Amino acid sequence: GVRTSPTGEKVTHTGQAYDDGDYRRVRFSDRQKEVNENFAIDLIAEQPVSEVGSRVISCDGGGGALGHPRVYINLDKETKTGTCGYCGLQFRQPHH
Amino acid sequence: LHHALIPHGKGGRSSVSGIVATVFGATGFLGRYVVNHLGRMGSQVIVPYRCEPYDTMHLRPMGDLGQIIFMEWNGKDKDSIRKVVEHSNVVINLVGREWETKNFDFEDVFVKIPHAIAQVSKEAGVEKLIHISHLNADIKSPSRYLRSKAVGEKEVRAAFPEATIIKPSDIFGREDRFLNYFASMRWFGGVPLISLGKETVKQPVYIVDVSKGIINAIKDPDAKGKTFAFVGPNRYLLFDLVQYIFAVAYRPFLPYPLPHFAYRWVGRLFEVSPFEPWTTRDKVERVHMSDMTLPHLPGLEDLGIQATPLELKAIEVLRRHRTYRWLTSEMEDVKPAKTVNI
Amino acid sequence: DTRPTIRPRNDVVHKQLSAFGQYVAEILPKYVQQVQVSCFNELEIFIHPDGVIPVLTFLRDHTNAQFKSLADLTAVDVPTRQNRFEIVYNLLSLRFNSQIRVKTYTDELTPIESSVTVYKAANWYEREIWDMFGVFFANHPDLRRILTGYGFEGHPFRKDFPLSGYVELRYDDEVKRVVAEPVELAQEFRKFDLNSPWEAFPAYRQPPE
Amino acid sequence: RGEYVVAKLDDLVNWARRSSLWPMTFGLACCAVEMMHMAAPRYDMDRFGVVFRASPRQSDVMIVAGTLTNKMAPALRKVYDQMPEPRYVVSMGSCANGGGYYHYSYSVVRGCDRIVPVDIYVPGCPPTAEALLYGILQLQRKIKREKRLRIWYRR
Amino acid sequence: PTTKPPTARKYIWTNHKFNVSGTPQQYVPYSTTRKKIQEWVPPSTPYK
Amino acid sequence: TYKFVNMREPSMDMKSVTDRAAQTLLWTELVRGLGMTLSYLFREPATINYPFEKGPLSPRFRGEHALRRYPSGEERCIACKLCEAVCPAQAITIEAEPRADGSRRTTRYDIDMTKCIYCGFCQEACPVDAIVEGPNFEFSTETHEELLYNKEKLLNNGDKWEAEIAANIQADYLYR
Amino acid sequence: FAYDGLKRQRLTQPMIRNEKGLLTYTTWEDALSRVAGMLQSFQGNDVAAIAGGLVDAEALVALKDLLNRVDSDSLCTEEVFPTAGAGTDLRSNYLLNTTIAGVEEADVILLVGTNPRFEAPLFNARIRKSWLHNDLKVALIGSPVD
Amino acid sequence: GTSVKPIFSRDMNEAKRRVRELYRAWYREVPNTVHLFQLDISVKQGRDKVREMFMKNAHVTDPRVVDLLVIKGKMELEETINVWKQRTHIMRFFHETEAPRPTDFLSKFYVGHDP
Ligand SMILES: NC(=O)C1=CN([C@@H]2O[C@H](COP(=O)(O)OP(=O)(O)OC[C@H]3O[C@@H](n4cnc5c(N)ncnc54)[C@H](OP(=O)(O)O)[C@@H]3O)[C@@H](O)[C@H]2O)C=CC1
Ligand code: SF4
Ligand code: SF4
Ligand code: SF4
Ligand SMILES: [Zn+2]
Repeated sequence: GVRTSPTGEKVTHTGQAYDDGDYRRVRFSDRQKEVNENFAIDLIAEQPVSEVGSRVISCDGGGGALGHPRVYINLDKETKTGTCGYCGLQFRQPHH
Repeated sequence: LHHALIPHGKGGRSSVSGIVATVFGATGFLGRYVVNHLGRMGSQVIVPYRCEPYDTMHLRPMGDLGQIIFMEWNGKDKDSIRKVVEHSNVVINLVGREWETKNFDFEDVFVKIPHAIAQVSKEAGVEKLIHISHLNADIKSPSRYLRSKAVGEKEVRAAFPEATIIKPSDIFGREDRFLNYFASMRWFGGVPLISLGKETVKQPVYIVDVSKGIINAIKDPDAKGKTFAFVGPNRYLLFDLVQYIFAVAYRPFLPYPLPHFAYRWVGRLFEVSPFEPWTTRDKVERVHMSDMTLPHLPGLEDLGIQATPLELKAIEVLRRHRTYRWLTSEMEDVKPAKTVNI
Repeated sequence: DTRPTIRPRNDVVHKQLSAFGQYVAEILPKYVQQVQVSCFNELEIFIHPDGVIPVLTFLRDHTNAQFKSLADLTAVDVPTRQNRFEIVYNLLSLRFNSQIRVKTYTDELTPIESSVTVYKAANWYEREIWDMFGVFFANHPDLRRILTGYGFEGHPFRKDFPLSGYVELRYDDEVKRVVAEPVELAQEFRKFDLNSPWEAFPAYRQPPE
Repeated sequence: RGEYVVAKLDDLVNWARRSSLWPMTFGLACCAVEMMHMAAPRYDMDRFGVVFRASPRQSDVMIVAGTLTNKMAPALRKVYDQMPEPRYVVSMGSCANGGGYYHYSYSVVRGCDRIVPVDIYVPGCPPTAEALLYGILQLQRKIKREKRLRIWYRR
Repeated sequence: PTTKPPTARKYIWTNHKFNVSGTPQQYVPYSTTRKKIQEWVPPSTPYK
Repeated sequence: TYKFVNMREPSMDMKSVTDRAAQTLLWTELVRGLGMTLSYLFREPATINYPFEKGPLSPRFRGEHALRRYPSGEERCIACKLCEAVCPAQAITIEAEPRADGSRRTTRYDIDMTKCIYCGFCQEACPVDAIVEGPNFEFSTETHEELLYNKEKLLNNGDKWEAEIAANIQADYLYR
Repeated sequence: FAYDGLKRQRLTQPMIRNEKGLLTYTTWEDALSRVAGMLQSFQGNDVAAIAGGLVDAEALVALKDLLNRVDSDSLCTEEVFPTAGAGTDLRSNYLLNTTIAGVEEADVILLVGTNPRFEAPLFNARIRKSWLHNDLKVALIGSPVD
Repeated sequence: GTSVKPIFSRDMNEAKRRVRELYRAWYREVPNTVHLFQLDISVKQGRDKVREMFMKNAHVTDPRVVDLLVIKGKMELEETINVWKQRTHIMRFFHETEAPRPTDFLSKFYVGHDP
């Protein structure tokens, strides 16, 4: 998804927002402020949470050679669900 | 001042000065140079344009990338001006046609659109305005040029109380339509100056002088509401320029007096051309009109610019009109015209 | 090679070049300060600034050397040395398919008499070493600028000269002519300090100083 | 009305101007040999209606192709000056576009547009021959969308 | 692709577009970061 | 070994000189040229019909850059900052920032097309194949500004050419 | 970790009071014009200065002479050193005459009215190191702080 | 240390002797270069400008250094008279396009935070 600034000015995922005057805005006049509609933060947050019953699970990210450097994230934290750094998708152990 | 408008850099091309110009009708003679001076320290101009972008192509290499934006704008439309002046620290007006047009008249180009841009600029929230008029702009002057300039002048002044006003005497430069206009008279035999042009005095102004005078006025905080007038260092009789610029062009000097009514007849005949007329009745009697000497109005010396002599920067422009037999002739051969002191 | 990763060495050329190093050494003990044959069978003749004609003329006409091919001559501006410049000729021998390197030290002011007489290939090979570095070459036909711009100021290859220089051009429409201004970049050079703090190959480590 | 008549007259001039331009490639660097490569029978500009023409008083579009140095700077501008109108310059390669690989060196002006009014910027290092051919196609499309006679009608 | 359809993704552009240069839906560069040095907010109401 | 290229032995018999005189008088070798080019004309041309057909390319082609994302859709980029460190023209500028989730990616990935030189080192540099550079080459423009690609522009282009580059690295990652 | 404080509520432009008496950003011109007239019209004890917590010695000297150029001597600072006795006269009175690098060899140290854990953490680190090795006897009077 | 090589001149006396006639050449050329290069500046400002760059380095005492600018300055008068340089190459000395740089302490302070 994507939100809109008071000047309309669809705010990108980073949070950029030209304020009211901000003479630099004139470059978007007669043109379009290129913004990617797909926002990474909420486009991965809704992804299903993996349920694997092990303490350590690899996180190659699908297609080991084609994916990302395989990590060995720990699965013992029950407060929150441990996720790969590169992948971002979340691993949780079912009742550990 | 806004956080994004704090000036920086050494006044170079990619330096930021915090001034946001919106020069109007810059696709002309003096609009060319001010933008060139505007891009010197990196002031993002907007330069709304109405002609083909190709004719506006030559303005790109006067500023860093993204510093010279181009916006399509129509004078008759109202929202067209507003769409380019919302985010401008200053607004500079230079719109003006030196001849009559079917779709635009002297009144339309000198009171209609300068008042309109001034009122939206004040409405938008601009901080300054530089509306240029003529030093010779008299409400009851015979020329339609000067009377139209005068009525618009009080119009913009009333619309914008703080609108600094520039009235240069006469502009001479590379394509001034003033020096080259006199040089172009060779193709039509002798010079058709009425009564030998012995009864007309002018004080021309260099482009670099006036164009600089704009942004010194911009950077000066005391220029709000002033009515600066720019004049050259020396005045000269009309017959005193003609032979001088002919001599500095080394063209055959052939003065030829003729009646003014026939001079008007020639001006009207040249107006019938559907394309750009070579001369019009307005400039016919504008040439023989003599500038004032009013000293009460502040000059370019007030801001801190010295008015360069006409004879000094003349070789750059009149060299083109010379033939092969004088293309390499220096200005030592010519001599400065007989200045009329004040 | 039992170790295909490492590059094989050749001692046959190595000590033969070492033998030739002493050969030239004994002939001119007034010029040859230093002779060195590196690991990769490269011979170096460190000479005195006065010797640009004799040793090169020696290396060019001798029966046992026959080095008539001027491969290149280059300077190595080393600030920490009292003689910042280091002019490095390179010679090639058709008869013995070998390469000879000779080095001479120099300050900014000390001149080198031109080697045009020895190698006439060197005519154009000083017009840029004078340009890039600023070492003037004495008694030379022409010392003109051929790499730097017409009337450019400085010697850019000097290690104290900035990457971006000082002058940047732009076509100024006020004067209808390209003109120079003090340089100001759109982005400055994001220099990187990539020298690891842990010592490299200890073979060439500097002695306790 | 007059608008329709002037529209046809503008198109008549438009069609030739977008089909009869004669480029002059100011051969500078490795970008230049690519333009000679799209002179090869593989691409053959001349099938579109453009010919490699020297004497830049005859050419309409001129192509900077490679790095541009201060030494090359003033002469290159003069080539643009007496180049007759209509005149368009196409930036070939990253070095001509924005200095490219030598953007930080002391001797090359960053970007060719600092000297001439670039019309089309063609990215590449080098731009593959047909990528420039694409840029030339874009030039004619831009040439198609002009209102020279139309603007004069409202002038 | 009629015989080897490309792998489907949620984010793949459903409608491919041509080059948009010279047209009102052009691309215009703009800094994507956020302003870091913020001014001291001037307080309001009193004096001395 | 070697061979000579111009050691010529013109035989001075009355026979041979007749050919030499025949060669000079009747422009035989010049006629050879005429018949040579005539055979070329009688052959087909090889001018490809652009844009109705374009040049033959390869899966390893280096073109316009485009940042991609995982099958889940989150950006592959993790701001390891390798690509700009090897970028031979310093066209890659980037600053990482904390993110709300904690998967702190970059707020800036700006590649200057007019400075970049399309070596492809960025692909080899990226450990997660985030920055690849696609097969497109039509990304010409008319203003210098639109070549200063930013994080949004790369992300949009990655979502555009995702159908193509995904198969390209699919058919080439074994080589890499 | 204090670089973030560098980026918070940063004074950026000449901040002067408006017609109401409220701070606004204006050019330099009015800012030093306001100070110039008020400093020249007044003369003597009626003009003075208050030093802060972190000020370079450059600015302290810069207006020490300026305050004297307007005939003022009350150049005051936040922290108070009793002027009774030598005070600012003798350097030793307000000086670590032993030097921080020279505290290791000391045997019995008497800390008076201070909590070096937070007053001078680095100095507390130095005495702790000498405490561990040199086996000195630390002694502080006042609140039983750690 | 003190003993050193005479690149072209032993003594500062002959250093000026190399400056003199080179100035004479760098004095004589002005009317012809201003003529064929087709400039707008007058001869006299060319003359006094020639003085200007003869001035800034009129403060060195090492004979090698001064006569190194002699050959250095020897290296443009022919670069000009054989029309090798350009109009943009000798207007460059006539620094014109930049606004006057600030001289007073107030002007530097107003412009920015840079000595
Ligand atoms: N000596 C002199 O000539 C002096 C002149 N002035 C005044 O300066 C002004 C500008 O002079 P200069 O720049 O030399 O003139 P030019 O004729 O060279 O340029 C005039 C500019 O005005 C624009 N313009 C005119 N009418 C319209 C319109 N109806 N809608 C939109 N744009 C319009 C033109 O657009 P486009 O390029 O598309 O035609 C052009 O950009 C004039 O008002 C003139 O009287 C002041 C002092 C002296
Ligand atoms: S852009 Fe690349 S290919 Fe073109 S001239 Fe520069 S370095 Fe060579
Ligand atoms: S190909 Fe990648 S690494 Fe190489 S210059 Fe371009 S952006 Fe930088
Ligand atoms: S694109 Fe790849 S190489 Fe570049 S910063 Fe992101 S993860 Fe690192
Ligand atoms: Zn993972």
